[PDB]
Amino acid sequence: ENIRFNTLHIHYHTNEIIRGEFISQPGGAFENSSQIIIRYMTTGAITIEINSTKFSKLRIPWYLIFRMFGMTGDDSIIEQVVFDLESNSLVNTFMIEILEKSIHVLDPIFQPVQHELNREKIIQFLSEKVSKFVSNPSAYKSDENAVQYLNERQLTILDKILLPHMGQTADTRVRKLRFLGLLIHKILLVIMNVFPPTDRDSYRTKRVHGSGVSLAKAFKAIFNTSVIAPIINGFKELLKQTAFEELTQRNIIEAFSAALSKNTASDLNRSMEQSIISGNKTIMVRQRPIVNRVSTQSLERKNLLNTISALRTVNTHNTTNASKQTERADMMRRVHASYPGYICVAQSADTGEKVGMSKQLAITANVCTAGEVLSLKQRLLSDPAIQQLADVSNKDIVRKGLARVFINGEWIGCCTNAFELAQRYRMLRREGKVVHPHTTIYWDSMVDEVEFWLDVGRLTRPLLIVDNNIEKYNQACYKAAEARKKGDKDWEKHKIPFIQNTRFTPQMAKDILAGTLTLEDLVAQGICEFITPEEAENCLVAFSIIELRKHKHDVTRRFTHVDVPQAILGLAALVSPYANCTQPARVT
Amino acid sequence: LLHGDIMPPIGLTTHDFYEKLQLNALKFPDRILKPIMNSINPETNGLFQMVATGAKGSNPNMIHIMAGIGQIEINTQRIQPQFSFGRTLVYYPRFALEAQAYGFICNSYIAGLTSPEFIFGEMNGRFDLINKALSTSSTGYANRKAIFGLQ
Amino acid sequence: MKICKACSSCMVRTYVDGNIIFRCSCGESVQGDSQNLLVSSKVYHTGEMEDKYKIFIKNAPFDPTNCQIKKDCPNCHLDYLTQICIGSQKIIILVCRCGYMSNRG
Amino acid sequence: ADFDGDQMNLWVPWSVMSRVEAELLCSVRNWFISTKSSGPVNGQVQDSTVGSFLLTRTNTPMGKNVMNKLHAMGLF
Amino acid sequence: RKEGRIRKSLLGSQVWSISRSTICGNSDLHLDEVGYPISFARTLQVAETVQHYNINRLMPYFLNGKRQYPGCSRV
Amino acid sequence: LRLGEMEHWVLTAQGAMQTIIEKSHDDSDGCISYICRNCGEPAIYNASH
Amino acid sequence: SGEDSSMDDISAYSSPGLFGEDIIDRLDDPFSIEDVDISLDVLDNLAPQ
Amino acid sequence: LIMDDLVEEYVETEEENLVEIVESPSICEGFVQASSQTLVIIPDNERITSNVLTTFEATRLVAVRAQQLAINGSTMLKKKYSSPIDIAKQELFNRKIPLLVMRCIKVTPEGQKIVEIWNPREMGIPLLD
Amino acid sequence: RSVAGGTNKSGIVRPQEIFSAKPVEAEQSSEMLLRLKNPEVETNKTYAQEIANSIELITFERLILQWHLLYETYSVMYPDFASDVEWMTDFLENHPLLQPPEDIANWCIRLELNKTTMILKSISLESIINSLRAKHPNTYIMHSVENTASGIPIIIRIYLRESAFRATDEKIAVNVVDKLLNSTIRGIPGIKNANVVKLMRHRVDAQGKLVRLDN
Amino acid sequence: IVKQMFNVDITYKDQRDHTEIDKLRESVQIQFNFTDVNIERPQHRNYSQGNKINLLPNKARLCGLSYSGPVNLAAEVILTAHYSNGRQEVKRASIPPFQ
Amino acid sequence: MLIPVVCFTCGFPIGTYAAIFDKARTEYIKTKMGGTLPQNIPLDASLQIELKDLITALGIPMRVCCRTHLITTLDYRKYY
Ligand SMILES: [Mg+2]
Ligand SMILES: [Zn+2]
Ligand SMILES: [Zn+2]
Ligand SMILES: [Zn+2]
Ligand SMILES: [Zn+2]
Repeated sequence: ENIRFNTLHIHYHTNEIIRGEFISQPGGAFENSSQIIIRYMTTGAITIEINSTKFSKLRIPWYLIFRMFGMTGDDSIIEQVVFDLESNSLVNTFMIEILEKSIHVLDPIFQPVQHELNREKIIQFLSEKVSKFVSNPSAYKSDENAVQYLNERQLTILDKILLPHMGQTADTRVRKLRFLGLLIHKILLVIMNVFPPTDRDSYRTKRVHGSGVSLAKAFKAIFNTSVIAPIINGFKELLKQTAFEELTQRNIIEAFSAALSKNTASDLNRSMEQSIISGNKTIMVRQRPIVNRVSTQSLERKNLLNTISALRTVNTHNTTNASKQTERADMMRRVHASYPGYICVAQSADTGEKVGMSKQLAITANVCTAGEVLSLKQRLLSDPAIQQLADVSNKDIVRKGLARVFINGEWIGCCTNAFELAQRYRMLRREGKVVHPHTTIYWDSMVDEVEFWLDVGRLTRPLLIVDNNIEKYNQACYKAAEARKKGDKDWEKHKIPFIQNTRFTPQMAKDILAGTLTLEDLVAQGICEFITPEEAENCLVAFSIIELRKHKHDVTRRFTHVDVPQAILGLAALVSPYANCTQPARVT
Repeated sequence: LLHGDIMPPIGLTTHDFYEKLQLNALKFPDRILKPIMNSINPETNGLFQMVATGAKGSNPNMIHIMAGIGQIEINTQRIQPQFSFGRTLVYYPRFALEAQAYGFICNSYIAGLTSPEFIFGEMNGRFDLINKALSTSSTGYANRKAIFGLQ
Repeated sequence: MKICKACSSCMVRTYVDGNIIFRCSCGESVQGDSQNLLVSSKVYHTGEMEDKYKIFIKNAPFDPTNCQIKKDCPNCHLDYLTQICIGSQKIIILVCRCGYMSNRG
Repeated sequence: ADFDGDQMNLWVPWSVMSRVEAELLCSVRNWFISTKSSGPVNGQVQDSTVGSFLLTRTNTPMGKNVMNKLHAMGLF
Repeated sequence: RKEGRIRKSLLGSQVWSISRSTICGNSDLHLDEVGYPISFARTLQVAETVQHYNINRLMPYFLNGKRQYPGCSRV
Repeated sequence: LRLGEMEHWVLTAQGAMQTIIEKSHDDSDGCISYICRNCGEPAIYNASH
Repeated sequence: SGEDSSMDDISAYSSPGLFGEDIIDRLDDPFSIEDVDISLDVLDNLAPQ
Repeated sequence: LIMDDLVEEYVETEEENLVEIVESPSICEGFVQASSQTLVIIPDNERITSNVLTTFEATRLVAVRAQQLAINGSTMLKKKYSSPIDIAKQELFNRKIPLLVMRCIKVTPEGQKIVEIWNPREMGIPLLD
Repeated sequence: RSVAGGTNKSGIVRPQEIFSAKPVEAEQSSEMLLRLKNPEVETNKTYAQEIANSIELITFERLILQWHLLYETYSVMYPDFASDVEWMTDFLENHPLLQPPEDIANWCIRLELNKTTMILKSISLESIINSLRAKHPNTYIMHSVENTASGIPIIIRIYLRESAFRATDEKIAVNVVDKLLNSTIRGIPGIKNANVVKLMRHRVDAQGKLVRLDN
Repeated sequence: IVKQMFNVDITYKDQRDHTEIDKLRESVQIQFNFTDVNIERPQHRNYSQGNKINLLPNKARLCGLSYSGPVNLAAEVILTAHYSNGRQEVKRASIPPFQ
Repeated sequence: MLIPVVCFTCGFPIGTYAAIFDKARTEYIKTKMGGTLPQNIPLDASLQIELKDLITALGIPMRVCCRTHLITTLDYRKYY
C-alpha cells in the first residue's frame, strides 16, 4: 500500500496547526519522487520543506520559494494562493490574513534573506545552506565564478526536485509557482474547516506497488552504493596514484571495470536478495537507516490457495518513526467503504496484530500498469474545450468559474464545464480508440475538477454499464408539460416509462462460456468498463442484476453500473459456501 | 425531515436527533419472537433448546438466524458515510435516506445477505475481530501495571 | 491587506496616531483611513456556509450519485428532483438541472 | 480454555515440598469458588446442560419422560 | 523491555521438567484429573528418596527400569 | 519451555513457593551466591579447594 | 554538480508510502503483545472462539 | 551493504520525580553488616495471632516434615505409611509434628525480633484427609 | 460503547483515566448526577427538564456567526457595515440611559448573532445583553432591534473603553475579544450537555418501611 | 533508471604534487553515464572453468542458489582535469559491456 | 490422488468401479456439454449433469458416503 503520488495529502488535527504533503513524480513509476511538506505552524509561519535526493529536512518560508523563481512582489505571491487579490469573498479574507501574518513571521534559519527582494541573494543563501561541499562560507564569495557556479547548481537542483511532475526545465517555474499556490490554497481551505482532512484509509488516494516498483526503489539505493560509489572510489584512487596525463585509455577502462568488479563484497545480487528477504521494514545501507519499500514474505506452500492468496496480498505500509500507534491503529484495520470490489471485505488475519493489516485483492480486481500519459496529454492540450494553463490566469479562473483539469496530478489547463468534459472523455473511453479503457476519469463535484489518472498501481475492476432512456424520458416529460400547459385532458399520455438496464445478455454469457467472448471484447463493445476506487466515487452501482431489474422503471434510482455480487470477495473468501448465510466473521 | 418538521431538543443538533430517532425506530419489537416460535417446536427444536436452557446462544442469535439481523450499530451509531461526502457505499446514492443505506440489514442469516448487507456485516465482524485482538494487548498493559502497583 | 504602491509588498498597521499608519519596509506610508478599519475577522460556522457547497449544489443535478425523489419541478415540470442534505442541521435542498432550487441552498 | 487448538503446559512436581504443596494448596478443588466473583467456577457446560434439561423435563414428544429399570441403571 | 534481562530472565524463566501439548476433551475424566500421554510420563520423572517405609513400593520401579512402564531412568 | 511473568504471578497469588523455588531454581539456573556480610560484596567460597 | 547522482541521498530513493513518516509516536502499539508474557508457540491460545 | 539485524534504539522518556562534615568515619560509611537481633518471644498469654494454622502454615509444616523424613525417617507415628507426605500429614493430624511455627510480629529499630512461637500440636488444623 | 467527544467510553479510555489518576481536563467521559434541592418537586419531569436546560453551559462564542473587531470609536465606520448606523441610532433612541460613555476608545467588536442557534437554544437577545452588561465592567454594548426576521441579522457591537487598556494594543484588544467570547451566557462551566434521568431510590416512610421509588 | 537517473558528474581534489603539472593540477572531474543495460536469463557454471549454462529453477532451489540473471553494463567515461590557468584536458574512454 | 479403493466412511469397495465410473462419466459429460468450453463446465448455468443412474448401473448402492466419494474425488493425473 502506498499513498497516491502527485496528490495533496492533508492532515489537520491528529506547534504545527496543519500539514500538507505532496509527493511529485515527473513520469512513470521508476522516476525519482520529490516530497514537499507544507506546514502551518502555531507561530503563524507557512513553511515548505522539500525532501529529495539533493537535499532534505530544511523548512523554507513559503514566500522565499516564490521569490527564488522571480516572483518577488508580495501581491503577486499572495495572488497565487487566493487567485484574486481584489475579491471580497469569505475564503479570500481568511486566507489573506493568514498569508499576511505568515510573510512577517521571523524565521531563525532564513533570517538574513527574509526581507531580501533580489532572487540572486536568496539563491546563493539556499546554495550555501544546501550544498554539502561548501564548508567554507566566506572563501568562495571572493570568486565571482564560484558564486555563479553555486547559483547555477542551485537553479538546476530546484528545477529538478521542485514539483518535477509539472516540468523539470526552467520554462515551467511560473507554472510550478501557480501549482504551489494552488496547494497552499487547498491547505488553507482545509484549515478553515471548508474541507475535511485526507482519509488515510480510503483507496481513492492509494496505490498498490508490487514487484517492479518496489524492486526499482530498492535497486536505486543498492546501485548507488554498490556500483556508483565503488567506481567513484576507484577513479579517485587511480587519479591519486597515476598522473592524469599518463592515462592511455587503458587505465581508465581497467579502473572502471575492476574497482567495482574485484572488491565487490556486497554485490548487486546479494543486496537485492537482502531487500527481497528483509521485507517492508527499516534496514541499513552504508550504515544509513533507510526504509525498505519492498513488501515480501516467505512463500509458504501450505496449498495452492495459499500461494495464490500470497500473490494477491496487499500489505499496509510500515514506517518506523510513527507506525500510527494512536486511534489510527484500529481505524486502518477496519473494512473501509472503498474496499468493495477491490479489496476483499472478508479476508484478514483473525488473530494478533495482523488483524486487517494484510489485505487481499477481490476476485475481479486488477492492478493497473502505467499507461501512455503522453498521448492523452496531447489529446487534452489539443482539445478546444480545454484552455491551456499558459493561456489562462488566476483572475480568469476565479471570475469565470473555470474548472481545473489534471492528468496524473499535473494541472494542464482549465475547462468551462468539468462535467461535460468528464462525460465526453468517458464516452471516448467507452469507444476505446482515442482514450485507453484503463484510464481513470474522475470528476470532483465539490470543487469542479476533472482528474485523469494513468499511473501504475491503480486498482481496477470491470463493471457492467447500465444505460437508461433518461433523455427520451425528459423529452416526454417536456411534451406532457406542454400538453398540460395548453390545457389537455390526457396530457399524461405523452409520458413514457423510464427504462434502465445493462446491455449484457444471456447469449453473451453463453459466448463467454464458449470462449468466443472475452472481457476485452465486452469493453470494446461498451458493455462493461473498468472502474478505479477514485472513479467509483462518480458511480452509482446496482449490487446485482436482481436489484437492477427491480428498479428498471425507477427514475429515482438511475444506476450507472451493475455489479456481480461475488466480486466483493477474494479467492479464499469465495471458498466458503453460502457465505452470505454465515456470520461474516466466520467467513474471515 | 423532508418537510422540515424534525425539531431537535435543546442540546442536540438536527443530525444527532435524526440519528437517535432512526436508531429508535429500527429496533426489533418484542413480537418478532411470535413468528419464530410459531415455526419452532420447542419440545423438539435443538437450537431453541440450546438457547432457552442456557447451554449456548441467546435470543438475539436466534433472531438474527431466523428473522433478521436488523440495524448494524458501530459505537452506538449507524454506518458513517465514509465512502464519499454523504455516501456510505458505492451501492447507495449520496444523501440516501433509506435505512438500508446506513447498515439496516433486513434479511436473516438463513435467508442470506445481499452484497451491501454483507459489507455492513463484515464491517461489524471486523470491528469484533479488532476489539478481540487489541483486548489482549490492552489487558496485558493494564494487568502488568496493576500487578506491579499492587504486588 | 495593504500593498505598497512602489514595491508590491504588504505593509504593517501600527496604530499610533489614533488611526492606521501603514508602514512598509521601504519606508513608504499611505495613511489609508476608512476602508481598512477591520483588523480581525473570524467566521465561526465555516464548513456549513453557503459558499462551501455552492459548487456542489450547482453540480448536484448533474451528479449521477445524488439522491433523487419523485417530486415535480415547478419550472420545467420534470417528475424528479435531486435531493441534497447538507450541514449538521440536515438542510434539505431540492435542485434541478434547469436551475431550480428549493428556495434555500 | 477450549478444545480448538489451545496448548497447555504440564509439569509434574518431583521434589517432596513441591508435591506436598501441589496436593495441599494448588489443587483445583481450591479454585472451584472464584476468587474474583466469590462464586462457583465449574458446572455443566453445553451437552451437560442440555442433557440435564432433557433428563429432568416432565414430558418428551414421546409422552412422559420415563425410563425402565435397565436404562435407569445404565445412567449410573 | 520484554526480551531484556529483567523481564525475560528474572521475572520469568525457562525451566526443565515440563511438557506442552494440545488439549482435547475427555468426559470420562474427573474435573480434578488430567489425561497424560504415556510417552510424556516416561520423560518427566518424580524424585522419590529411598527410605525404609518406601523401599518395598519403589522396588518395582527400580526393577522395571527403562524397559517397562512404570519404571525409572536415574538413581 | 518458559514459565513467564504471569505464571509467577499466579503461583505467588496462590502463595505457593516451593514450586517457584523448584521450577525457577532447581529446574532453572538456580545457584548459590556468597556474600561477605561485612562489605556486602560477592565473596569467593570453595569447599574443595 | 546538480546533475550528478553519486552523492544523492539514498534515503530519498525509498519514496514515502505513508503520510506522516517523520512524526515521532511515543505511545506503545495498542496491538503489540509486549506486556503479555505468552510464548510465541502458543499464540493460538489467543485465537478468537 | 544492507544490514537487517537492527537493534531498535531504546528510549526512556518519563523522568522520575522521587520526593563540621568530615570525609567519612568508620561508622557512617561502612557497617553494612547490620546489628544482630535478639529474639523477643511474646509470652503465650500475650499472643494475638490465630490459634489455628493457616493453610500456608500447615502446608509448609507438612512439606518441611516430609522433606526431613526424606533424609531421616525415624518416625513417632504408629501406622506405617509408604510416603513421606502421608507420614508428615498424619504427624500433623496426630499432633506429633516436631516443628514449631514462629510468626515474626515486628523487627524493632533497637534490634529486637519480636516473634510469636506457636505449637502446631495445640493448634487447629485446616487441612483435608 | 459511545466513541463521540464528551462520552468517549470506547476501549480502555475510562479504565486508564481511573488507574492513571488523570486530571479532570484529561477525562473524555465525565458525568455528574444532580438532585433537586426540593424532595417534593423531584416528581415533576417538566421542572427537571427546566433545570437541566438552565444549567447547560452556553457561551457567547456558541451564538456567534462571525465577529469583526474595529478601530472605530463612537459618540469612524468600516464601509461594509455603514448601514449599521440605522439600528445603531435606533438603539440610541430606545435606550436613553445607555448613552455611550465618555471613555469610549477606538477598539470595538462587531459580532453577528446566529439566529438558528438562538432559536434552538431558546437564547434571547436580552439574556445576552444582561449576561454581558452586568458581567463586563469596561465595555459598552449595543444590539440591533431583535425584531429581525430571516434575512436581516441581529448585530451586537461591543465598544471597548481605555479602562481595559489601562504589550501591543492590538494584541491585548484581541485578548479582550477572546475573554468576552468565552463569557458564560447561560449554564454552569464545564457542562456540555444535561439530560433528565429517572432515578431509583429508597426512602423510609412514616411506617418505618423501606420503599423503592421509581418516580 | 540506469541510463537516466545514474549519471555521475563529480569533481575531486588533486592529491598528488610530485610534478610541475601535479602542482598545476588542483582538481579532476569524473563524468560517466551508462549507455547499454541488459539482464540475461539465469546462468551457471559446471566445471568451475567452463562455459556458463542455463540454470534451471529447480537446481537453484536444491543447491540454495539464486535464480538471478547477469546484468551487463556499457558506460562512457569522461575525465576532465583542471589547472590554475583556465584550461582543461579531456580524456574520453568508452567502457565495453561487462557483467 | 485417485478415487479411494474403498469408501472412506463405510469401507464399501467403490474402487472396484472407479476406473469404469471415471470413463463413463467422461463419456456422459461429453453428451451434455454443448458449446461451453470444458473448463467452463462448472460455470454453465444451464448444465444439469446427473450421475445417479450411472452409479446405480455400476452396482454401487444408494449410499450417501459411497456416491459422494465416487463422484467428488480428484484424480491427480487429470491435474498433473
Ligand atoms: Mg481456543
Ligand atoms: Zn514598499
Ligand atoms: Zn427543473
Ligand atoms: Zn568483605
Ligand atoms: Zn460408503
